[PDB]
Amino acid sequence: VIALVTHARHFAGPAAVEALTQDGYTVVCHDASFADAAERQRFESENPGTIALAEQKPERLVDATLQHGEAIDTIVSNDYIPRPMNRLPLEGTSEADIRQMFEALSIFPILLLQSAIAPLRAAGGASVIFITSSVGKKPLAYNPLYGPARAATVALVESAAKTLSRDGILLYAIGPNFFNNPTYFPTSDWENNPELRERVDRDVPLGRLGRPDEMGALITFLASRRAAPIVGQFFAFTGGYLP
Amino acid sequence: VIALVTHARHFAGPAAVEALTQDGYTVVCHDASFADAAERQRFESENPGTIALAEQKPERLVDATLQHGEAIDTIVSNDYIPRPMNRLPLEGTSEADIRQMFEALSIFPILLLQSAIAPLRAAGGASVIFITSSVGKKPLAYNPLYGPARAATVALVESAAKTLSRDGILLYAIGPNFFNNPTYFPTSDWENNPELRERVDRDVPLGRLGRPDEMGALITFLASRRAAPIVGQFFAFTGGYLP
Amino acid sequence: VIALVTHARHFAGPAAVEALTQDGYTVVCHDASFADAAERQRFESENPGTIALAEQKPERLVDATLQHGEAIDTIVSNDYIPRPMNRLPLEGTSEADIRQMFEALSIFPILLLQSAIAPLRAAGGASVIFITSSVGKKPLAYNPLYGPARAATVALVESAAKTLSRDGILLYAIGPNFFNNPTYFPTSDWENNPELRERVDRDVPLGRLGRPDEMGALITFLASRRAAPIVGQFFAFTGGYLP
Amino acid sequence: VIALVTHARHFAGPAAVEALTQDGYTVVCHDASFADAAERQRFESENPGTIALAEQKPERLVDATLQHGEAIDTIVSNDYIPRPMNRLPLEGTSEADIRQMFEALSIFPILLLQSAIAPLRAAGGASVIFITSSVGKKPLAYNPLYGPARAATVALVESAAKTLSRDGILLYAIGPNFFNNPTYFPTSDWENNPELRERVDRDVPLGRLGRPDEMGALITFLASRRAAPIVGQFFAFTGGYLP
Repeated sequence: VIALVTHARHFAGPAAVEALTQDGYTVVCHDASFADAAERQRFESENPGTIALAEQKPERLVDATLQHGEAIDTIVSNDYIPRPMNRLPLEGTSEADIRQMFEALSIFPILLLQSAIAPLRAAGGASVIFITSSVGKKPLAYNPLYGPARAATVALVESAAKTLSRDGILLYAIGPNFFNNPTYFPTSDWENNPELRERVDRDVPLGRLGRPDEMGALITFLASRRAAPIVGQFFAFTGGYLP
Repeated sequence: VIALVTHARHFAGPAAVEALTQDGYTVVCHDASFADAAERQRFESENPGTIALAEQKPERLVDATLQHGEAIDTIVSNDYIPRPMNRLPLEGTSEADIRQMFEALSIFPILLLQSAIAPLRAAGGASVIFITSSVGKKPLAYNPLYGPARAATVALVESAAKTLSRDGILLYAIGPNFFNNPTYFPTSDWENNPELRERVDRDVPLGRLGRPDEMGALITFLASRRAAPIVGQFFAFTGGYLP
Repeated sequence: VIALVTHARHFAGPAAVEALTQDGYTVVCHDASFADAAERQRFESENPGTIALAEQKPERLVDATLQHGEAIDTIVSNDYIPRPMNRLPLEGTSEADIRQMFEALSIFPILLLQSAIAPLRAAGGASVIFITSSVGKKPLAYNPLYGPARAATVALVESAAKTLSRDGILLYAIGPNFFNNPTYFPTSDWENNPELRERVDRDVPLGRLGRPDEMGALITFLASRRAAPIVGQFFAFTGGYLP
Repeated sequence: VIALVTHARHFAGPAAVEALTQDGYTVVCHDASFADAAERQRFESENPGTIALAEQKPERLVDATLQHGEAIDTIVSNDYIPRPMNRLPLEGTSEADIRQMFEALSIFPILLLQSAIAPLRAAGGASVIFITSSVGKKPLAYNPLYGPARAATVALVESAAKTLSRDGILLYAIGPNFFNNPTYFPTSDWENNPELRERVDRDVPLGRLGRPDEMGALITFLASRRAAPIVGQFFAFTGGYLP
């Protein structure tokens, strides 16, 4: 049983890879660094139960994946943009950086999903879980471009799920914030930045960063299809910060 | 491990009991019919793994439950209002029916939660899952009173969770619609009422009623606390009808 | 033209009275202190163009108002709970206080509304504006009971509108926060509570309390019915605190 | 006093121009057809109070506008995509159409707003009103690409408002549906399609299309800043179809 995880080495990738693999999935992984055959050898060696794709184009990941199996049971569209770009203000930010925000967080996932419809349907169903952000639903002052791009994809989940659910393709969006991940809240920031500790104690009801195994637990639960009726919505993964 | 499920013979009750019980929990159940000793014995015989309470007051359920264990891991506040009162319109509806709508769907839950804080926190934490309704978030023309009351309890979850999450008491709200359940969408209805089939074919992307085992999956997932960071929010259980 | 403003001396009452009267309305006023004749007389003297009602029952205010006019063009359902009950927590709060929150903020406006349908319909329409609060939409940790109750009335507006709009009865909800008003954010608190001033600086984009005349204009705007298509929704009045 | 209205011959452009010029504004207009001198002249002659811009680039409209006045009081970023493109499905749509949907609906308005900040600020403030769509907040099965695009711009307003409001730059988003306009619900459509008549009967509480003057009403109201505390919110304009 195979799953596809994108941007495997960033954001929610590690948490996704680990959970699925522990659940018995063979995890086909995509990552920009995989354009380097050495990095693929490294990744698969350090990550038993995985296959590192060389494919870099969003519309071609599904076909590259299918070379390793009859069907794709689950896709985790693990889209991101590197810190500190997530905090790009409006004033002063280049047109090229704005275009890039939409390319990485909006267009890439649309092309990936568009390409995955025919195969996933022919297979009888699958689950497509988009990792977005709390801002794809609720606005933050320092995220004036990152929000709109993340928002575009949560809408994509909500609208497309209206037709794809009838084909057994279950779409979901997860909206993290205050999530211990290498991109936005690495362990070292928490360990070395009291300011982040004070913000969490102040704004996160749970009182702590969310763990990657919890992220993975949610990933695996949705991948199970056991609660199919919650299809088509955005799930806050923020420790009570949202709503 | 004990869980408490209220109005056990209605709404999400059967699904809740079956799943928790199936997952190893000893499920202490509440229900108005249990004031009768014979009904309590019959229920326990028909549902191995359960203890039926005689107690009927919302504020006394937690203490009655603790006579059966040291602590409560999960509470399913399965609140409902007998059909067809869910569809009571504003015009011509008596004051009494208006207050019963709030008593059964808003006041009762607050009174249960309220009485539950001290004991749950002293035990180190737990989950409290309110079974509400999709109208607790998105209005329906035929639910102008049933919505206001369901909306009150979803609000209760969102606010109370900002503070209780810190004591390890995790609050959630599940909002069903088109969920095969004895109170609002019994099997007899799906089997004999063309109209329901038409509505589902027209407005539920999933194209069918949600199954009890799917509501049981969701309840038991949340019960595990494996995905704690999604605490304090409302989950639609409508097969895509919502958002 | 005649308008009905409830709890005229509190919350958004003064804003509404001043603005509807500046607009030419003969504003019929309800208030708990009007059971006292001398208060009714001091209020009409201080507020020209106002008629003070002795009536205290939600279901009777409309017929009482009709004694001064052939029709009600606008109803401003200014519901509130006496300060500081708005901040009552979940734990340790008495059942009586919980009942009173729902009585003031949810039952009373429903009884009023219900009583207004037939006559506002026979008149061929009107506007009904419920002043609720930001927690009618988004949770605040310190409003776990006042929140749920406002959430009920906001849902009442959204549901009831689906049918009433057809009769020309246009419902709306305004949910203020940090709105300069005699009750929750009085000029007295702003001048003597540096913490409030700091919290507004930090959390409110407009950087200040909304003025009473700003409220009045939103209300005078809605009453004019010149933009009827925005019927049935909640309007945040927080200077950007929401969403 | 000047107002800038984009894509003035489409969507909400006509309503805006008529309303703002009637309200005393010199309305500077942008439109793809104004690349042609003849169209600008015919447009100027038939719309007293308007100035047609030859400028076609989003980030240059503000400077072009400023050749006609000292400041810009209001900007109406009326973005649209021609019908039937709004209805493009996810499957089979070209990458070019996908990209064009975002360019017209999200990237053009971002470039605009971005360019307006410095001057709008130095002038002490202004209002910026974005016409988006109901799918900017709620999904429709037939708008899986138009929706995302629109949602990014509602997200832009809500996030950007958090910082711009302090500068007196007030952002709003209006989301129509069932609004009589030349692009999505033209009068000839209404008069000639009994099917649209019946849907509206069925799904619009108000029972009819919103009128061009009601769009102008709302726009004129926002533009006066009389109710500045409602800044940074999305306003449904659907006759009650939403929420």
